[PDB]
Amino acid sequence: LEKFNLIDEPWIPVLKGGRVVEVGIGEALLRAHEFARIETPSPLEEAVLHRLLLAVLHRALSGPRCPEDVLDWWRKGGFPQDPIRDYLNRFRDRFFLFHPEAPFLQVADLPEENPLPWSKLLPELANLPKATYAQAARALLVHQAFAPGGLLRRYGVGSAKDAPVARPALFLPTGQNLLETLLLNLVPYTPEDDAPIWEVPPLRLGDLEGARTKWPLTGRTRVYTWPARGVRLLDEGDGVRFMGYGPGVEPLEATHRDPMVAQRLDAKGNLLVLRLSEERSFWRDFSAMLPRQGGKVAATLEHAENLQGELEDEGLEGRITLRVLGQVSDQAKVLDIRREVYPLPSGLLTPKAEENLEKALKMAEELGQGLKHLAQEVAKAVVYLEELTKLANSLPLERLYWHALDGAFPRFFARVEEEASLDLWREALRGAALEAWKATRRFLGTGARHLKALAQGEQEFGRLLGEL
Repeated sequence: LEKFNLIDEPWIPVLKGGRVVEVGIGEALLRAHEFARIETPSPLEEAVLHRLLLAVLHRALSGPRCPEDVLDWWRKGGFPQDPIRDYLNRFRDRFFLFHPEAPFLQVADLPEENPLPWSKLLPELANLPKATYAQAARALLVHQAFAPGGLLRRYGVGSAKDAPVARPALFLPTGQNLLETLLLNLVPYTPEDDAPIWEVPPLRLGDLEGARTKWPLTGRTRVYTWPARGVRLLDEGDGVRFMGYGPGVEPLEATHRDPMVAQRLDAKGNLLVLRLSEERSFWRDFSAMLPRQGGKVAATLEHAENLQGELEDEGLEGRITLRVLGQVSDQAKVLDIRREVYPLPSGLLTPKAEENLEKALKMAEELGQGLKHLAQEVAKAVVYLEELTKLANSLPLERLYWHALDGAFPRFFARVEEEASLDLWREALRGAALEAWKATRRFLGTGARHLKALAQGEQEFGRLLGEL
């Protein structure tokens, strides 16, 4: 009845001594330094597991109030243990996956009748097995953070809203062990006016039907642990197949921006979240998220960058990277789920580095626009408005330019501080363009009808390279 406490049971997959083991929240926190990282094939799982741990840390430590505190914990090789133990002991009865009164992130009195398969908790890209408790716990957490809005038609609610991070790309700086990673994401915090889901009374069906409960979407840990859907996992005895399901605390608009989320301006000066895109390389938005461009850097990245500087002034230099986690989405559809890894350059947020990044990205965009135009002129020379489309799209020119730069970007990015770095980039731009046009020649060189386009294109491509 009372079963499977997330503080003590193995459900969090972490890499330890080269193998994947599963731990509970207590061990993950108190012994963070022992694990290389949270290790899962799912980038959504990785994102939410860190956000849950961070929620717990922020509340248990009532901070960190200052970056200096994070540095201390870095130096000591661990978090304060007693505050964490005390907090976990106080809220332990709220961390049972199954519970007659307060099951974790669930609604105790959702009816068991006419349930949905637990598979609904999982992303559907573009019979039914029994989940273990650990897998149901993880699927629950993912669903509460990433469920896209859409049709619901249950308990008086026609359609549900987006869970809090359904859309944006999440910035997760990463260190050499789980302790470092948590520290790199522990942005200075004060507890006032915030509370995670387990610090407030359990939700009941009567509060959720017709969407009666509406909360402003604010408060760091309230947002990290947002109850986006009503869920009640049903215990088969040693696993889960089905769940009660309904709304949904309604998100009300607020000024709060999630620490892992970055923003940019659109052409009209509206602020939009950075978002993973189906075909557009993500790093292409890295200069637009900068304030100098009207954008906003993710707080985790601002904090990690600052921490990285302070560790440098102490000779405590460590190996720090940037993971980007999120969904590629389209309304109620989840097209894809992605994990991206980038270096996290030491001086990234200085004026010179920012200046270099701005230029590097601008060159790459101008050339890519020249290439796109070239591809359009080739297609037209060859050839109904449907015919052109397939043709230009089928040409390997733009795809290969950008694909080549995806490989070149990390090398440049790691050196964004150095003046020399633009030159490396220009070299990479040249090779990317040359490599991509070579491949288009190869394509154009096989048909007699392709030859006019080819002669014209080679000349235009010559123009483009010159200006570089």
